[PDB]
Amino acid sequence: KTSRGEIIISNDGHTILKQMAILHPVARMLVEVSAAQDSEAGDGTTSVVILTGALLGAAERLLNKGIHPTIIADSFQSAAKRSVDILLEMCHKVSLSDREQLVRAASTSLSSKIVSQYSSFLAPLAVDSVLKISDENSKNVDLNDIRLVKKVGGTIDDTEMIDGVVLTQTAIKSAGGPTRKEKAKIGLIQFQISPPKPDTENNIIVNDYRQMDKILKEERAYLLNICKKIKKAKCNVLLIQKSILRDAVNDLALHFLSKLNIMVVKDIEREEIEFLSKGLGCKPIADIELFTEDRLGSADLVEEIDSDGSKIVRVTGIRNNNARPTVSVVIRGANN
Amino acid sequence: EMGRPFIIVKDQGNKKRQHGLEAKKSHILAARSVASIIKTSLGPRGLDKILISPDGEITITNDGATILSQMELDNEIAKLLVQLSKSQDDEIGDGTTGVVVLASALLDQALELIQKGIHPIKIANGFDEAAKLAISKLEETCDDISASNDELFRDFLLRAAKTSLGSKIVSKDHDRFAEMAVEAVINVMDKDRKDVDFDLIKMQGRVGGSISDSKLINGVILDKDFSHPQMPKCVLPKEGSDGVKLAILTCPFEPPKPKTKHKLDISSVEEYQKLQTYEQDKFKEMIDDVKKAGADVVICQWGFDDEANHLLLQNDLPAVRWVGGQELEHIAISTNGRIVPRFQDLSKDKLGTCSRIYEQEFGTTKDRMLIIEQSKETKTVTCFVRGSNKMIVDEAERALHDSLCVVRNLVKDSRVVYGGGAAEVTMSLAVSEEADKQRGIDQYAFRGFAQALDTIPMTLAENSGLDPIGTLSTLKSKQLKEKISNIGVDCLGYGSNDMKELFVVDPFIGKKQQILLATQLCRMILKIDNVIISGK
Amino acid sequence: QLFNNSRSDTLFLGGEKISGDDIRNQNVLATMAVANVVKSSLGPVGLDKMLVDDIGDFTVTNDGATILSLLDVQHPAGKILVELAQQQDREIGDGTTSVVIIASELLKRANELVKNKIHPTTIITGFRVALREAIRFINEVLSTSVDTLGKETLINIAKTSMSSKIIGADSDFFSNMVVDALLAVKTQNSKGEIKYPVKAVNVLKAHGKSATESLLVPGYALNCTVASQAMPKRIAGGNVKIACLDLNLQKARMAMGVQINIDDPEQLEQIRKREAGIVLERVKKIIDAGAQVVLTTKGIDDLCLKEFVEAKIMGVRRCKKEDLRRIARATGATLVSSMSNLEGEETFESSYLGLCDEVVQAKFSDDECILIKGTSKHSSSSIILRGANDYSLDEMERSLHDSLSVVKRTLESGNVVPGGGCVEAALNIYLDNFATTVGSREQLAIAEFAAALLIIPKTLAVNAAKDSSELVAKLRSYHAASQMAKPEKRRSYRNYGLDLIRGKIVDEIHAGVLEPTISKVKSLKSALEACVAILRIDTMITVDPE
Amino acid sequence: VVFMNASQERTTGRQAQISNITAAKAVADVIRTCLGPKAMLKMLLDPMGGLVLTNDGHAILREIDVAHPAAKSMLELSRTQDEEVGDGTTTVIILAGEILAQCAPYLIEKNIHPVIIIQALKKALTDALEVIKQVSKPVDVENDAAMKKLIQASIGTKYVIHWSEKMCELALDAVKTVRKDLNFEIDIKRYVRVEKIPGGDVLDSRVLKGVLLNKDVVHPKMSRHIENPRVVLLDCPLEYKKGESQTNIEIEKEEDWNRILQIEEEQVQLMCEQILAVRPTLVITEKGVSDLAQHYLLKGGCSVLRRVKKSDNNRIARVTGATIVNRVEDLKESDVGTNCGLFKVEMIGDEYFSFLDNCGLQKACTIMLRGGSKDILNEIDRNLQDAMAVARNVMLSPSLSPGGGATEMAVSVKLAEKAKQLEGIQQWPYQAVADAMECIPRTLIQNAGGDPIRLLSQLRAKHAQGNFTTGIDGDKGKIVDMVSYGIWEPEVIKQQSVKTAIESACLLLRVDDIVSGVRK
Ligand SMILES: Nc1ncnc2c1ncn2[C@@H]1O[C@H](COP(=O)(O)OP(=O)(O)O)[C@@H](O)[C@H]1O
Ligand SMILES: Nc1ncnc2c1ncn2[C@@H]1O[C@H](COP(=O)(O)OP(=O)(O)O)[C@@H](O)[C@H]1O
Ligand SMILES: Nc1ncnc2c1ncn2[C@@H]1O[C@H](COP(=O)(O)OP(=O)(O)O)[C@@H](O)[C@H]1O
Ligand SMILES: [Mg+2]
Ligand SMILES: [Mg+2]
Ligand SMILES: [Mg+2]
Ligand SMILES: [Mg+2]
Repeated sequence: KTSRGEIIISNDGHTILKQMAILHPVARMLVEVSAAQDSEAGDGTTSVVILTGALLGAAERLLNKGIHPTIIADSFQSAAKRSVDILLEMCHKVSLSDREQLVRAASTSLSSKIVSQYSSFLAPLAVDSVLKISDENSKNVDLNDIRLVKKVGGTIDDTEMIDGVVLTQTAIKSAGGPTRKEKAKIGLIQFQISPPKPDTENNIIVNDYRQMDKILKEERAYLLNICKKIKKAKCNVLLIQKSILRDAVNDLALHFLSKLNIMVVKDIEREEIEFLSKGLGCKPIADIELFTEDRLGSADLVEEIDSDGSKIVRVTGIRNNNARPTVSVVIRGANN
Repeated sequence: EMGRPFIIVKDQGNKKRQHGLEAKKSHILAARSVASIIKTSLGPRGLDKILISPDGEITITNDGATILSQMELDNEIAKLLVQLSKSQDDEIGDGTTGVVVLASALLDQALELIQKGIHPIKIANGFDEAAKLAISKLEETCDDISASNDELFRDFLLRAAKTSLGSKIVSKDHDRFAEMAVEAVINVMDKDRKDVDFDLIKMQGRVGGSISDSKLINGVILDKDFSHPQMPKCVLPKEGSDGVKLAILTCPFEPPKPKTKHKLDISSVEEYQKLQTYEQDKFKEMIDDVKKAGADVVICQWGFDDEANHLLLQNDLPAVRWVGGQELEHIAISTNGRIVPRFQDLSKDKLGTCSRIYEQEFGTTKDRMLIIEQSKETKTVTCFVRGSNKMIVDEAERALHDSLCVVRNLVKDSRVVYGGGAAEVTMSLAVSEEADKQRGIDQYAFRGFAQALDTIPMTLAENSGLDPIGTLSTLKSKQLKEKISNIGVDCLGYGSNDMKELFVVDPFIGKKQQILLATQLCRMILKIDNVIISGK
Repeated sequence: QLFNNSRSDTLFLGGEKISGDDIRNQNVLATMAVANVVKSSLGPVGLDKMLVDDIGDFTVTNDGATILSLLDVQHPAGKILVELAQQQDREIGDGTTSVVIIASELLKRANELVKNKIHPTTIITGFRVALREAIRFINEVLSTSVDTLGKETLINIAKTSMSSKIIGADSDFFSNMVVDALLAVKTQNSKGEIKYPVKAVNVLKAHGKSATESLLVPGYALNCTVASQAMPKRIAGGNVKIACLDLNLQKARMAMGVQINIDDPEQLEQIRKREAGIVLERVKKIIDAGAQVVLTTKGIDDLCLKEFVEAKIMGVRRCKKEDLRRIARATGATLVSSMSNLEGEETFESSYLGLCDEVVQAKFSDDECILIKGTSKHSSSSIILRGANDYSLDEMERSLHDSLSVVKRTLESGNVVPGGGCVEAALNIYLDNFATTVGSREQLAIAEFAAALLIIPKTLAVNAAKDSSELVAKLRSYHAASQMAKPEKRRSYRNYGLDLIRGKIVDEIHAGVLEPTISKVKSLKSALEACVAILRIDTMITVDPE
Repeated sequence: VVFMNASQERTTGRQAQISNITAAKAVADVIRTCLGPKAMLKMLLDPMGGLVLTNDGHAILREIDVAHPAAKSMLELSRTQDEEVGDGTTTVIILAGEILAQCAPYLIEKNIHPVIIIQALKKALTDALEVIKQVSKPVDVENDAAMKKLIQASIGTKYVIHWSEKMCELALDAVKTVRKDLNFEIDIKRYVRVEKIPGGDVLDSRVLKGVLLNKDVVHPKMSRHIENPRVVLLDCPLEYKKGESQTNIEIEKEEDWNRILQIEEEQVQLMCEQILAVRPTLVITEKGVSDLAQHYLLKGGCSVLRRVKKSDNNRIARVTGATIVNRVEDLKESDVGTNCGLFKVEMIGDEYFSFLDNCGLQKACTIMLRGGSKDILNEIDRNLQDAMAVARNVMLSPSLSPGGGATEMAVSVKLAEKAKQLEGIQQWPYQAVADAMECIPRTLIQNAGGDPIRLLSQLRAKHAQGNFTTGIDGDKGKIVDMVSYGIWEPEVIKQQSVKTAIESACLLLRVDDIVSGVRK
């Protein structure tokens, strides 16, 4: 139980040592030991802490026997380097993709995790996620392409790989015209949809009552001309950045998009564009003039399924098929 | 909780409970804190420690029994080690610092076995069986020195004396201390060389002078001087004499009065005049009974009135006043006299006999002390110690006291061993050899007991600035090549690791108790699970 | 328990860390402290409880969903059942009382299993292997929704949910209201899949009369007050047009942050007159369209009120956004956020107006509500509850809310199971012979899992102030003989449960007590995950706040 | 840990049932002296300092702060009777408090489960409504002489019984004015206006159809007496309107600033010309009026009233028939008030009062009550609302039931015959309602100074003879029938009193635990 009230139940020894505040100066160094184990290999953070404490216990009796500490430290480094070559002869190389070696090693690495009983369908899940990215140079295999989305409610048995990009945030639903979209082109809007304003302070002076009649019509005409170019490219799905500085949506804009049955989802993270652009195969559109059909991708089904109070927006299939794909997995569970 | 206060025992929140591995770790570390303190003072290269009392008095000693006695502790496990060294000093009186190091060494090897999943009783069962195998092995190696005559028997007493005198302050005079400690037992002892009485030897310290002034005086040393000091200080016997005819009296000099409260009613002047003559007739009668008996120095427990100051001065009879009751028992033993309860029972056969009675000036003022000497071998030997510091005069008492505890243990027949770490190494390899034959679950129990015995020789190498690894490996390789057990650690570095050439000798009864007190105490500590400590 | 442990010896932590069996002992006491509440509220013989906020207000809540929500529990493991009771409302909507008692009993009996030194992984596996066979056994013993010629189901489905509630004696009257309310609000999606939008039925709070006289409204009832008193209170005639607008009818400032600068003073008045004239342009298109009722999300300025009275139009202001969406679909109107189309011109089309039979505003006990009945496009329903006070209707509001979720599960999945301890008792005999096959250390874990489910049927008899043994001992006689009943219907021995009123064992099918099958699957899986997470906690670490 | 921070300790079992029954009985025990024509009065002290002295049941309960949570549910029961009907609030608590008092020796003694009792309370509630329906007789709702005796039912207890002959004429014409044909009369208290004017005499009063305003005239020349008044309601203030856009004018030429003030005077004159198009005699607005718009209306003889209450404008539109229009451009002759007459401002030292007299069926009336003091005048206001509430249920349904102890005992006799025929576990809780209906007729005797032992003993013997009209006199305590004296009360009052008591008893018997400390 943390100081702010958050309670974390973790099997991993890194989170156990990180969330726990130790008053002893040297005992906190074990927290960063599991950090190096989790950053490089990612597995064995609990064992490396036990091995560190075991070597200190073996070296504790060596201090009273008249051995200098540097001799003890230089002896462990010489023994650790020799222990590396011991494991190099015993290990066996494996094929690029093998369902027998990868699945059995993934379920074994789970060990005491709560998912060990759920490891039946979860072991092929982690294997098939990495197999989508293959290289002969043995790159670190960045995990940014693998997105694990957490949803409150349900059971872990319902966890399965999604065939396409999943959206964490829900639809605007203010207009809520389209219920479900089939064979839609998902768009990406990096700009703001609103009545025309500069990004800096401006002034509008009205010297005649007839001028206000043109203002209300032209403010809606700007939002109308944006919907015209979208309809010509047959883009039924739009995604807009948060845009805390300038309003991203408007009641007049959502009404124009409701007539064309265009689904729009806002409040999207800025760092998630790389997952949206590579996963859906859609080039972001930052300008109404740069908007075209070539930058738009293809999606079979874009829908929002409300199940047991948990609302989620999922996309099924990507027809782009660019160089490398992405992995999308939705996580469900009873307790947060 | 259901919403109501749940209290099983009074002072709920005051008392705490310890259980599991955390309860065992706190007990081992409590002994390691006591061990590392005692390990520094172990061996002749050790160092003393200052003991500050709550009243302001200070004490400087390396003795594990004295350090822990005045030590104020909190944890009860460290308090159990206090009575461990107290058990060693009360009975044997030697090896108080070795029982603490050996006991904590058993607990250090037991903590490693507990982490491996061994039940604590299985650990205690292995130490009990390994303790009897080490004692039976060393008992066969030692030899009986009782075949030697009284001339060589004195040499063995000088050997074990110089060893116990080391490691303590004022160790430069140990050559003369070893000679004076043996002569006390030579004078006071049974004719069969058995069951010598230790209570006949008294330890009397004196603050002043230098340590070179310490010498043996057979007799009684009292803090009281001669009453009415118009008499000569040094009393000399008559030309011909059987002795000085020392007199001891527990009755003060007074006219006879009933023990019960009495009322003497004088109804006339004639009855009052008879009391005047009756008064002086008793003081004249009491001084004549001593002169007719031939006695010279008169000792009174309660003293006497100033009337007898000049009365005993006319007859040249020395007298002392306000002598303690415990000192009166010490006087009759030295002079072989008998305490006379009253003048009617006073006879010449009950008078004591000593060589000379005299007093010393000591320092400038200080106080006047009486000294008695004997003309032949007697049953009383009083130790006389001097020093330039109050701390030196104090520690030298228990330094020679522990030296006398080693000699009286040698009075017991057919127990001798050689010290210097040679005993622990011999008993260590005998236990490790049985571990290979037994195997089983107890195989690791004999290993922990063998590694604990080697801690004492390795501790001796730490205070001497040596390599505990190279020293222990040499001792173990020597016992495997040859059967001689006399090779041990040398902290004085005179060479010749053989203990026979270095003369170092220790009592076997002292070394046997070190294993028994350490093994049997760890058996109780390992059984402790729930620790309930109330708040002060 | 006993004496507190020492504080961080050689451990050097700023908080409190306790290890050993003291954590699992306090974890059981955390679930047992919150269970003793939910326990006495289980079953038709259960009794309501009253929670006080110390501010003078009291809350009567029978089920443990809101009870655990209101009660503040700072214990880390105690918050699991608090979130579990709040969870059970999300998936099934009913069973918050049974899921907490079962999950607390799974941990209670497992406290003696760890004293055996049995590792939790053996305990967890014993509960999971027994659960996999339990879910399959429930699917074998389910009954079809066909039954006799007539329905004779949905009426009995609601009577089970009405139990344990104050309206349980009136369940015969409320049975027909819940069934007719859900069938009217049904929708269609996923190309033929029927959906049931729970909460679409409006629950109104009224005082006076009695709960037995509560009338089911054949349509939607909007809770709000009339804009102006000069408007007609009742609108009759067929084809009543209703306008739902999300746009502000009040006069608003020009743009947002601009500034109006006027040079010629002759235009000072003409510019201001246009600001008030643009607002009434949208009202003129509504009056010419023939809209009888104008529903507006936000308020209505006095400029728009004079046009509604002269045209005999009922204006309504301060409408909830979620309320108007249900009015649009029911009446057939289209929600209008603003007046515009693809063309540059601005006009109002008559297709955006809905149709219904009648619009009337009813006022009972200070509660004013507009009754919209006879929706042609899509039917709707509303329930007006009548009781002692508002807090007496607060329990009646959640009583009918749980009944809507139970009927939804029976229509989607026609598989139902009888209530009264039928499922909990049947799983015991099935798992007794199954544990003997596996054996080893998992035989005791499965045996304790079957005995842990006995807390539900035993709680029924304890809260009824009757003898529990004679009811449970006779209960097992039918279930123990049901597994050995053997093929040949003459089988019987199954679907029997406790009758708490008469103190006898009768068939639950003829008694009219049924429960959805999916309610048993989601309850046992959710109650196990709460026990698995607790059995896996060796050490609790509490860090003091900074 | 402490686990639950809210009432970790719990009180459950019979201890929670006794605390719920004892506190519920204490609510009814204080109002026992408030029942009957001889009933006393109760004074209440609020933290604000206002003193409320009345015998009404609801007015006593809502102004008392009860720390007992379950007893607070008893406080809201009178609100159910007051909002739905308004008469019979005292008998609800006395009946509901007696039920739990009679139902107490069951869970403790007979060990009967509450739900078993609830099933008996619901069956006894259905049979009680049938007995009340049988003893009820229909009467003519259009008879003015018959409705005067029905209003005296609630007046006999109140202090206004001395003026009852005058008070019935005030409440009769008030309900008949606001009612209209449409759910039948659909009369509402919001259309009836009761104005409290300190001083005067209670014997002298009249029902005035119109709106009585305390605002004075805005100009001295304004005529305070008009033969044929014409009322035009305007929500827009006559002051110069300012745009909310915060328009800032940049003045350059010297004639621009002088023109702005002139245009402000031209529009105010223009708005007056739009009003003078229909030539109204009176002007009434709910906002302030500028001093410039006053002069332009002096030529047309338009009397202006400013800062009129918002709800009063809706009551002016009912009597005068005018239509409320915010803009002056939409004013038409049809929107001008018609048929109104007798406009006069009477001079009183305290405040200026304006009178209106009427000649689309919804109307309004303003009752002027003149008391001896402000606090007594607050009592007549409460007594007048309860008097008009009796005439509501008479016009809603023709059914009329006896009162004064006849209806309560008529149900208890029918419950005694069916109880012996049940022969089951529900027989004991079914007899609790029969003894619970006896508290109301027993209280009438205790407050009258008679002997309840001998009167109630012979009272039950009369109901066995086949007549349900035997009541209990409030003065002499005679057993004479209520047909002779004429006590009759609407059946709705008797039904709402029994229904609320049964629904409330089932709520408190289901509470097995009381916990606090939640702090939501
Ligand atoms: N001069 C010495 N030469 C070799 N060993 C010695 C000498 N003095 C002491 N020792 C060893 O040191 C150990 C501890 O002796 P010491 O500290 O003097 O008294 P204690 O035995 O009471 O601790 C003994 O077991 C003895 O074998
Ligand atoms: N009429 C009845 N007879 C016997 N048992 C019933 C009856 N109604 C409900 N039960 C039992 O009471 C339990 C709880 O039912 P219910 O009150 O609907 O859920 P909850 O207690 O979660 O609100 C169910 O498991 C059911 O078996
Ligand atoms: N003169 C009377 N004789 C007999 N009964 C009376 C008399 N006056 C009033 N009552 C009864 O006393 C009751 C008191 O009525 P009231 O105080 O107005 O409200 P509540 O009935 O709530 O107390 C009435 O129901 C009426 O039947
Ligand atoms: Mg792992
Ligand atoms: Mg010694
Ligand atoms: Mg339920
Ligand atoms: Mg009344």
